[PDB]
Amino acid sequence: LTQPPSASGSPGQSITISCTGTSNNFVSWYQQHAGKAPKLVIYDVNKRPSGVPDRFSGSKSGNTASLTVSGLQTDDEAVYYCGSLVGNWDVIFGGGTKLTVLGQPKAAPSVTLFPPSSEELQANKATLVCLISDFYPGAVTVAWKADSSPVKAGVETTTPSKQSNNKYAASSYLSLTPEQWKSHRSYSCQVTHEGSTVEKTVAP
Amino acid sequence: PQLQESGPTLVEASETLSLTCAVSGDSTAACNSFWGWVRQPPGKGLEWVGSLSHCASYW
Amino acid sequence: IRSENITNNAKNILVQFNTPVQINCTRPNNNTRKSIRIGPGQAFYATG
Ligand SMILES: *[C@@H]1O[C@H](CO)[C@@H](O[C@@H]2O[C@H](CO)[C@@H](O[C@@H]3O[C@H](CO[C@H]4O[C@H](CO)[C@@H](O)[C@H](O[C@H]5O[C@H](CO)[C@@H](O)[C@H](O)[C@@H]5O)[C@@H]4O)[C@@H](O)[C@H](O[C@H]4O[C@H](CO)[C@@H](O)[C@H](O)[C@@H]4O[C@H]4O[C@H](CO)[C@@H](O)[C@H](O)[C@@H]4O[C@H]4O[C@H](CO)[C@@H](O)[C@H](O)[C@@H]4O)[C@@H]3O)[C@H](O)[C@H]2NC(C)=O)[C@H](O)[C@H]1NC(C)=O
Ligand SMILES: *[C@@H]1O[C@H](CO)[C@@H](O[C@@H]2O[C@H](CO)[C@@H](O[C@@H]3O[C@H](CO[C@H]4O[C@H](CO[C@H]5O[C@H](CO)[C@@H](O)[C@H](O)[C@@H]5O)[C@@H](O)[C@H](O[C@H]5O[C@H](CO)[C@@H](O)[C@H](O)[C@@H]5O)[C@@H]4O)[C@@H](O)[C@H](O[C@H]4O[C@H](CO)[C@@H](O)[C@H](O)[C@@H]4O[C@H]4O[C@H](CO)[C@@H](O)[C@H](O)[C@@H]4O)[C@@H]3O)[C@H](O)[C@H]2NC(C)=O)[C@H](O)[C@H]1NC(C)=O
Repeated sequence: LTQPPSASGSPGQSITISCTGTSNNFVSWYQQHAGKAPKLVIYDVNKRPSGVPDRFSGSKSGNTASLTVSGLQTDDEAVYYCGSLVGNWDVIFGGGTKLTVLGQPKAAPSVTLFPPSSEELQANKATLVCLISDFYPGAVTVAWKADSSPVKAGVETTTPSKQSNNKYAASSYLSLTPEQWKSHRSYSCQVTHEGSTVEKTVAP
Repeated sequence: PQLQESGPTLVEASETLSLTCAVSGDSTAACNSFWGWVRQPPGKGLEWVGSLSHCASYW
Repeated sequence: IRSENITNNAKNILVQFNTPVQINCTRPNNNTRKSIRIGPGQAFYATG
């Protein structure tokens, strides 16, 4: 199931998150607070469970399923997963949608790229780290390139985390061989935030 | 209704991981629901493991 | 083939088989017994 990576809204506004790949009505959505267990906020599409506010509503149109949260509040900040029965008895889950009700204001990310050190190359290892921080929303994709052609190997990216200033931050780790590092002069790191991208490049 | 997980938090590779759930407030005999597991790798999505039920049919 | 009066259509015709025919009859409803109490001493079994 395909769930949007991120979602944002101000308190009182209404957010509608979608899900696709559901041919049946068994669609259900879950809410998981960070450092806690997931909780089912909806089941059998629109139907609500016990102790769940009316503002949560499930909907499915065609092959697309949708959840709607109106009247946003602090406690609505979490990761939202969707799931449904498929075929005979197997069940699958989406990637989940991260909805944040954190405080203002929006901001462009900040990238600082560090090439491998002299002591690191001695271990016959080469690692480049992109440091991205101070961005809103808290979901950002990172891409790597060598000279021109993109680099699809050695990419380790982790989920961003909120800072003391309430701005999110993330770091991507690229581990390769020293041979391809010295051969290729420049290594580019592309960081995509809300359509607009921020790039950095380093050469020995 | 409370579900309490128990077992080794640290297991070595290639070995056998064993976990046991202790239910409280409900019977496993009940045919109203299935019982199983769902694991969530660190900073990742929810993946279905499996479930079973002794409440059977004629075959 | 057995019949009381054969040419007579008013009489039933009894047939005896050679090989037995496998037949399955099941109750594809898994039920429970209420065992309600209409006492003193009596208990009726309702279909749950
Ligand atoms: C139709 O719907 C029915 C429900 O409405 C449903 O009935 C349920 O069926 C399951 C599956 O059998 C039952 O679970 C069993 O529970 C047994 C203990 O039951 C007692 O305790 C329960 C808890 O309090 C009570 O609920 C239960 O009451 C029931 O029975 C009353 C009459 O006795 C009746 O009045 C009630 O209304 C109610 O119906 C009762 O008081 C438990 O012992 C049993 O485990 C064995 O059986 C399983 C198969 O049935 C096996 O899969 C399982 O592995 C166990 O077998 C092993 O253990 C046995 C001894 O415990 C040995 O004899 C076996 O040989 C075997 O041992 C070998 O294997 C082991 C490994 O597996 C090994 O370690 C050993 O060394 C050895 O090698 C079972 O879990 C449930 O209680 C039923 N009732 C309800 C309400 O759910 C029914 O299934 C549906 N379908 C059909 C077709 O009817
Ligand atoms: C078990 O089941 C079986 C069947 O499942 C039962 O069998 C049934 O038995 C009864 C007997 O109780 C039969 O009825 C009797 O039929 C005879 C014979 O009738 C046939 O032949 C007649 C003559 O045929 C010859 O002649 C012509 C002309 O030359 C030739 O072309 C032929 O080839 C022959 O050579 C013919 O006249 C009949 O036709 C008439 O009747 C039929 C049937 O109703 C009609 O369709 C026709 O259109 C036509 O009208 C027939 O082809 C009859 O003779 C019997 O009549 C006696 O009984 C009557 C009461 O039912 C009574 O009113 C009559 O007067 C007559 O009684 C006379 O005879 C007695 C004996 O001699 C005398 O005592 C009496 O005083 C009087 O003189 C009778 O109708 C059934 O046909 C037969 N079922 C079938 C399908 O055929 C059996 O009973 C069961 N048993 C048990 C224990 O359960």
